[PDB]
Amino acid sequence: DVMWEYKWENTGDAELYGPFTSAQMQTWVSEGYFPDGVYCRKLDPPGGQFYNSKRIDFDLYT
Amino acid sequence: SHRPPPPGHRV
Repeated sequence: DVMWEYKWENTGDAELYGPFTSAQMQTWVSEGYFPDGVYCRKLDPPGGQFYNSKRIDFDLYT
Repeated sequence: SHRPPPPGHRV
């Protein structure tokens, strides 16, 4: 599998979440929970060039 | 199928 973190904001202090499987992320991201998108980024490695969930293609991973 | 509320939120 492949988990994907998600941050509501784009700051270095903002809340850091998204330790769920791409499957769980796709649900929330697809369900519509994020109407504006979130700072999505693979958990490992920790801390990288984050990317908006709306700019990622989970379909090319699951 | 269903799922719980994601972290962070704001209420």
